[PDB]
Amino acid sequence: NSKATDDAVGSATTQSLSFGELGRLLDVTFDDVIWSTPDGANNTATGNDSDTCSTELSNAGITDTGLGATGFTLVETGAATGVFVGDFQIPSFWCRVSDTTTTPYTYAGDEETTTGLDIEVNYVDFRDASGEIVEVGDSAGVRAN
Amino acid sequence: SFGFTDDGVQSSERFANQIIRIEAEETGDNTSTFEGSLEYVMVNQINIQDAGTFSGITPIADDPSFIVIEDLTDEDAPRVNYNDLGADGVTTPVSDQEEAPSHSGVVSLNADSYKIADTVVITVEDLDLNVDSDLIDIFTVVSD
Repeated sequence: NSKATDDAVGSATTQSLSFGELGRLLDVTFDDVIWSTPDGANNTATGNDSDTCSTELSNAGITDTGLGATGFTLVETGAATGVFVGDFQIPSFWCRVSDTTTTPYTYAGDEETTTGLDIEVNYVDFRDASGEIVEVGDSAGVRAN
Repeated sequence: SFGFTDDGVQSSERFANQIIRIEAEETGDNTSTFEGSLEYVMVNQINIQDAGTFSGITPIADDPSFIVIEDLTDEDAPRVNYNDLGADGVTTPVSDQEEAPSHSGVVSLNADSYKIADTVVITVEDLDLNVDSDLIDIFTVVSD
């Protein structure tokens, strides 16, 4: 909770540089916002009622509070294949990040459904075809019936 | 618990409460395939009155058996549930069901006319009367 690379695939060791944050390799977002667990010191907002977003999720039986809590890892398929695969399961509710400019993040006071929001993954290539830093991504839609 | 109440004619009046656990066996040393069997005994007017038939089932085994009080199809078909830890790390059960129908019995007589001291042969084609797959099933006449 004391580092800018929280709930993302990368390293706790990090530095602030021009291109962005050096310890970040991959992360997952709902509605272009980091999917993170409501933990730390800035999770005291209760929203409309007197219940904080963290206990608000717990009452719904949700354990997949963020990407770090699903046990998501990138695993190489072979010893020298060069292809990495991870997986996880879409939750019914999630807690939005109000402000990303503070460490730890500040979380909203009310849980929100994931239905009708896009899901995205972002990968940062430290070395592209020329040996320069670039970020690439993919998107998809969460639906309901 | 097993039995019926009143006539036992209405479905709401027949009951059977039981749980069955399958202790399946690994096929090989490093084969993750686990093998088991099920079998059920459909109740008839004779065995329903005897406590022997209900105590005869094996509730915990590699090859359990269970009692069927009536036709079980559609939503009531017997189903086996297996709680599972998936490759995505979330616990998601897997299940299968199979219907256990009942059969309409027919009874026939081999000839249309007999004469004195002729052999008369009676056959009953009811699949529900088979209660064991290993043994020949026999029904006998009452002298009381």
